[PDB]
Amino acid sequence: PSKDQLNELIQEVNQWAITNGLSMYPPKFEENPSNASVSPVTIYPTPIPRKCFDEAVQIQPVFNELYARITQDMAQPDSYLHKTTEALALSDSEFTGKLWSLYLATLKSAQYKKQNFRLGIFRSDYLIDKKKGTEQIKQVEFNTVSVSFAGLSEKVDRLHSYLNRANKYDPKGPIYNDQNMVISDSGYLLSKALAKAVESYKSQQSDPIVAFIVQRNERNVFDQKVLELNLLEKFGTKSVRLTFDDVNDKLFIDDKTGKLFIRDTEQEIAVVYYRTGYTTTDYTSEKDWEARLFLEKSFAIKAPDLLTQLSGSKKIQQLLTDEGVLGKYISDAEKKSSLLKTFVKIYPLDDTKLGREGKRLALSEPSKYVLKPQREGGGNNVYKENIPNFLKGIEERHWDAYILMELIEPELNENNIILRDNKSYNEPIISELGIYGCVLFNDEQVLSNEFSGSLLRSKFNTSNEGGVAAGFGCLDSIILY
Amino acid sequence: PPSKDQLNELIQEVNQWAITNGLSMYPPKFEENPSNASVSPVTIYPTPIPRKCFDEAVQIQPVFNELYARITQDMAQPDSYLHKTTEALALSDSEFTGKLWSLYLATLKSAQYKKQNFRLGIFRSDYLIDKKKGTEQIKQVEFNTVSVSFAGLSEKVDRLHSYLNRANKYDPKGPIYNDQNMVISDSGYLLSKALAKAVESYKSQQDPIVAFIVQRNERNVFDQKVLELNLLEKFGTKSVRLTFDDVNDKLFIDDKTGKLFIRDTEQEIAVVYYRTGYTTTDYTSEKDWEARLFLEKSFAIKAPDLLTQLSGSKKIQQLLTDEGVLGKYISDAEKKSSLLKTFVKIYPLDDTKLGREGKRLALSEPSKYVLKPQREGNNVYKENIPNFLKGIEERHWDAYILMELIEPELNENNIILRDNKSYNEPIISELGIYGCVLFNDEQVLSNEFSGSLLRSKFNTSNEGGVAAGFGCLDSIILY
Ligand SMILES: Nc1ncnc2c1ncn2[C@@H]1O[C@H](COP(=O)(O)OP(=O)(O)NP(=O)(O)O)[C@@H](O)[C@H]1O
Ligand SMILES: Nc1ncnc2c1ncn2[C@@H]1O[C@H](COP(=O)(O)OP(=O)(O)NP(=O)(O)O)[C@@H](O)[C@H]1O
Ligand SMILES: N[C@@H](CCC(=O)N[C@@H](CS)C(=O)O)C(=O)O
Ligand SMILES: N[C@@H](CCC(=O)N[C@@H](CS)C(=O)O)C(=O)O
Ligand SMILES: [Mg+2]
Ligand SMILES: [Mg+2]
Ligand SMILES: [Mg+2]
Ligand SMILES: [Mg+2]
Repeated sequence: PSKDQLNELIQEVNQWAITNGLSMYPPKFEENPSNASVSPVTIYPTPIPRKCFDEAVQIQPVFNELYARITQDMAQPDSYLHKTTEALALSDSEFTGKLWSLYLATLKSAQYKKQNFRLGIFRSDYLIDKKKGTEQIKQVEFNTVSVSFAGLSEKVDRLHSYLNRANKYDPKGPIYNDQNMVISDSGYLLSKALAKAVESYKSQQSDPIVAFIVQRNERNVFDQKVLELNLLEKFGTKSVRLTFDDVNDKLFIDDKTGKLFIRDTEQEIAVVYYRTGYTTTDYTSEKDWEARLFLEKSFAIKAPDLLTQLSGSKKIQQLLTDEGVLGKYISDAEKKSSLLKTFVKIYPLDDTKLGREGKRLALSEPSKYVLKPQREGGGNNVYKENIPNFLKGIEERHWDAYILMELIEPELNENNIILRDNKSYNEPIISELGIYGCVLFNDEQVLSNEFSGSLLRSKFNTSNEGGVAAGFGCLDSIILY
Repeated sequence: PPSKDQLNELIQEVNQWAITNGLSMYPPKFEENPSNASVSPVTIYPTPIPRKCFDEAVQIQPVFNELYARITQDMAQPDSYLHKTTEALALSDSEFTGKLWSLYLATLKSAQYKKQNFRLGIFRSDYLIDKKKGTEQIKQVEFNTVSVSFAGLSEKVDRLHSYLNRANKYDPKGPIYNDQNMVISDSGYLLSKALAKAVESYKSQQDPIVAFIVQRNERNVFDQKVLELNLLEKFGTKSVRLTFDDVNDKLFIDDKTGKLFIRDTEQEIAVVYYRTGYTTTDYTSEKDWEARLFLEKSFAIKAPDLLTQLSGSKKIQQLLTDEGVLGKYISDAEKKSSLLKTFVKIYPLDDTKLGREGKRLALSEPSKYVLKPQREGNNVYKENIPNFLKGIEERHWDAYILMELIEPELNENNIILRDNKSYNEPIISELGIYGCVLFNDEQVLSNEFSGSLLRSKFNTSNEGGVAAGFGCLDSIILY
């Protein structure tokens, strides 16, 4: 775009975004939460092959079923996966081990029937791998807890649709075919899933609510608000926002039924939906771990419960790459095949046959991999030629704290513009396709399993006047081709 | 009354719902970073308004629309009292009215194309609920004929309060209000529908757009955006935002047809909708006055055009209080009576008989009035009136009107929220009713009620300062 065209387009974006709540709190918003900023976004949609997008959408229920079955297997105290997971958890005592200890505590006898239905609100993330001309969605990871952006996704998609249909991209007319402009309904669909869990809770017995368990001073609250509003306006269901402090201070469990209530209001909580509790810093003291256990012991349906959260571990992602292991959870030949083609090679770094080969590859051909820690979210992946130096810096026995993953090689989009805090950036971006999926299941049955929308997160990483390794992520949208 | 904790939670509920829904405004100096905005100043709860009063205000709007459409049509005629009255006002206020009048005269010159005679009045009638000796009656503060605000944010504050009620935020145990009594304005949609109607009239005379003429660095952009989005999503009509600089730099008129176009895009403008040009500071140089004349001479339908804007003067408001004058525009006895019931006494301060009566009253019983400058925060109230008048030459008192003071009851049970701070102060609430009327030199083609608004404000001397206070958007609970 010209200089003047870009500036007018930027103000069109800020204006539409603010009018529609496509927003996020800035750092230190605590000082004045009556103000918010436009969420970081691209100005144009990013091209994604229609074949790739359709494949991602179609396989989501298969992934939902797979992770539900894995969770169910983990839920059997006498199973091999239960032992396997305990072993992995004990290796990460500061986080995974604490989650595991809470889970063991839920196995103790209760005076009431326990809640066995759980809701998995998931997101499968992909990079479109391009090797020797073959284009194939490849899974980066599978998210099983507190997945973000279902609400803002709907809004960035509608922002770009608007700019196209309202002749803002070009005053003479649309520059895109609206039939190729993806418009996610992920906000509505996640709310529908939460309502489904409420339906399940009621069927086991009243105007129960959904308790949103949130991070203290959460900056991404407007993304979450879309779900709170949809639950009320579309599903007539109320909700509350509770931090771990609020859980400890305001909730109680009825000893005879296990039902969860807000003390001074008598509101009954049907579903505990987590938007916090996925990284060590989310638990600021032993009291927060106690709060999580309290919620997990109650009769409310958790979204997700402890085991479902634990099923999304990098170790399990690695394990599933073995066709024999996969087949213990998905026996359908075609589903199994469909799943395997979205996987790249992933190796453990332990003393097993596979682990020894991973160690050999990590040192001999590091350029082809990314070393990823089993404890998630720390932003500590180690790439390519940097791998040997990192590994040599720690005892070989501790290499098991990581997995070695084949590097996915997507094409970069060189024709988009990123907007953040009224500043634009013309840099090449990598785009990660997210597909939401929600599955309601218990110890053995699966009651609802659906595709729940899409997301496209893009980011750039460059060294320029903005700094070395400058760059950040933003919400993008999809134009199919 | 909310406890500290309950109020603090309710305040965050409001901030969160407001930001998520665009119930927002730019703060001062937002120009430094327009990617950031604040929650609009709003009340936490709705304010009680008698159902009878609300219904009366809604039902009378089309009558006021017709009245001002007729006044505007009369003003076009050289021999009418109004035409003449306006001329005098153009001398008294040559810096503003005088300049608008001169532009109007300039539009009377011949053109080589057929001129556009349809105009769209997007009005708002504002009321205070007078309470004198147990007599409850809506009384008109003023009638606004140009660039009326808040139709978009009105919808949102009404929906904010409805949500707080239905989502058990006002009370965790259930709703505290009957939803049947909670007014939910559709003024954003209805103003957009009126603009679409003007577009329809423009097309009937031949994919044109609506040009929003806006103030440079407008802080109330989100209120306007509601209309832009509705025009597109509900009426498939595009629009652009243009300051007077943009009008001068980017638009041209086809000499043969008078049609208005954006130069390099070829977009055709069907309607010129003003959200600026109502006060002297909106015209920063002669170039802005020229930009206004350029738009007015074009074939686009103006909302409002020059004469329609001029019809909403305080002088005309004063003249209409005489039944004989009103009767020149409204012949229906019942419509006439309904209008008169909403008027308080209003006097000139010139040397006409009524004016000399006004002067007597202003000095003998000032406590019953408010002195208002004819040019549109300069009102002078009650006992402060004599001192103010004594300070200016009597011959210039004609620059004001003397209006009976409306005395509403204050709502002492609401909380005002702005920039995260709450204020628990009594407020006065002014009911606004929007109305849109499409008309030409003689016919009135569409005339509708277009929604509601409730603006509240407080004024106190306390820890926040002397005469501290500001206005905010409120909502209505009927009873
Ligand atoms: N195999 C891969 N090939 C190429 N890039 C990758 C690969 N794996 C991860 N990445 C990049 O690294 C980012 C973070 O890796 P990811 O597995 O999502 O991390 P995390 O530790 O799980 N944290 P979080 O996303 O916050 O839960 C991704 O979004 C990608 O940009
Ligand atoms: N007759 C009255 N009785 C009581 N209060 C009044 C009266 N007239 C005006 N006011 C108050 O004064 C405010 C401003 O007066 P108003 O006539 O609305 O102003 P203005 O000069 O037309 N400008 P604007 O509203 O910015 O276009 C009103 O909203 C009222 O609060
Ligand atoms: N707590 C935040 C952020 C949660 C988060 O980090 N989610 C990651 C991991 S699942 C995502 O990629 O969505 C929220 O609720 O939006
Ligand atoms: N320029 C601003 C403000 C216009 C304005 O001041 N409107 C007054 C006078 S009509 C109102 O009371 O609505 C906007 O367009 O929102
Ligand atoms: Mg990730
Ligand atoms: Mg992760
Ligand atoms: Mg006013
Ligand atoms: Mg006025």
